[PDB]
Amino acid sequence: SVKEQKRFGGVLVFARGADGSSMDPALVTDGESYVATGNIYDTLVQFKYGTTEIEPALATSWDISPDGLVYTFHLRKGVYFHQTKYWNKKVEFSAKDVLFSFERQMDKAKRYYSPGAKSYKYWEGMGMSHIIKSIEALDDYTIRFTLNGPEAPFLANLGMDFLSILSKDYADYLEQNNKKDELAKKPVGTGPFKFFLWNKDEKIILLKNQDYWGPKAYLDKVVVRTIPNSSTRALALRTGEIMLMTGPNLNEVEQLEKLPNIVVDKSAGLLASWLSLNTQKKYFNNPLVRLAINHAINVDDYIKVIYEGFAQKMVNPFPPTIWGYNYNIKPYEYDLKKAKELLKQAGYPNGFKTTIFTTSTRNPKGAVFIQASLAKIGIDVKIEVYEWGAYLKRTGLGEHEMAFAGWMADIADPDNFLYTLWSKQAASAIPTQNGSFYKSDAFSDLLIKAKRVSDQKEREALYLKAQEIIHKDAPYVPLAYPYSVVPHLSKVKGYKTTGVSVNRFFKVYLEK
Repeated sequence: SVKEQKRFGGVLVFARGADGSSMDPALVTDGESYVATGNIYDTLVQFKYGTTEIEPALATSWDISPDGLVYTFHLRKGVYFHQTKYWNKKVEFSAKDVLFSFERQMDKAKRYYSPGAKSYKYWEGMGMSHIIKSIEALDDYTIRFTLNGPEAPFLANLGMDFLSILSKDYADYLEQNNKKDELAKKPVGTGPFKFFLWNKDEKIILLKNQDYWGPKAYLDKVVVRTIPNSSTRALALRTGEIMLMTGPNLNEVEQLEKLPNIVVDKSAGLLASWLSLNTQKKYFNNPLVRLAINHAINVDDYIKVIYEGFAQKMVNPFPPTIWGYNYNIKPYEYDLKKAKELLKQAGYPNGFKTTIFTTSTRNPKGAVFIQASLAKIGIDVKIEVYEWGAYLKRTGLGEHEMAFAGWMADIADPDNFLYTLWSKQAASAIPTQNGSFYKSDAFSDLLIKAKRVSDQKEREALYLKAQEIIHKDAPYVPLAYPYSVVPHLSKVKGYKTTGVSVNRFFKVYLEK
């Protein structure tokens, strides 16, 4: 089409607050890392851009047995892995690449990487080795999974970044050359962009993959810049040095949208932000302490200060844009007298000392707010600040007492929040994504039941009850569902703040 034709061509400069931590998405868990990897790699199934709807990707079709136990994927033929300066061989994707990508996580003998700090964090956290009984290549274009029990989220799981398809040929080549760590530095995928360069804490350059199997990307190039100061990042938008950015300072949004040629996209979001309380440590292992802390933080005021109103008060662990949200639970009320009383009841009538971890790129106001709110009940909070990679590492290891935490949905399913972040299974993995180390059998057993039936109303009933239990136990302080707020130049079209995996750039174009 002629109007379609006019979409093609150009360079997009995207800016964000913290660099990625790997080019192997199975080794990391964070959105910043997935900005690059989500454009480089495909999965068996994918999410239609702007949505939470499953559509075909490296599998063209699939069949699922009616007991939920067997999933057979028919693989797309004639898909090739990228060619770059570091990988020049042209190799067709096949079933062995699925086996490599999954089996390396499932079987410790096939881990690939040397013993060391690298960990398959999502795989471990989610208990994927409990879920999957076997994976078989029935021929070079057919993969069959057999499960130990029905798993309602499994199909959507297969669209997640950690289950990206890497190249076995490339991995074998690096192994022969004693360069296995390069699998996570110089990546090879099938997606609509290919890797060109990664300068740590500065920029990543992606180029269009002209051989992509799907609808070709519009853009020729994407520069993913790291500009840690959010005011500096907005100034770079205002000068046109960058074109699209995440993470604005929310007190600058009103100024930006007034300006020539700037649009600020806003939608409700699939995000949650909270305070982790390390329930295995002193003080925070006492529910009454937890509750006191919950009643001592005025979340309505926090939303005004920190978010300038661009958020909704958090009640349940996941946002109301996902089905199964319990609208019957009442948030805990701001009530200083009650908070102080709770602390007296717990045996801490003169409070205590503790520490909160925060990141360097968050607004510094947030930690200061929590410190000020908790000093009102005699809790003396020391603030420790870490850059993002360090923060992810130290909180993954349980170093914190309190820490800010956040999650963007990977899939539109309560399991992706409640089980991945709050289950016993998730707490058992080290490093962990269950930053509160919340261990409740009653809560976790309901989540397990809710995997084993597929009907949505049946699962909803179980998830409603689960939300009651975690509310009662208060292993955290819920803060906000932040709105997704993305300033960009008016000429940048096609980006969507809605759905999951939002930082895929294949549909973005520059208006001409």
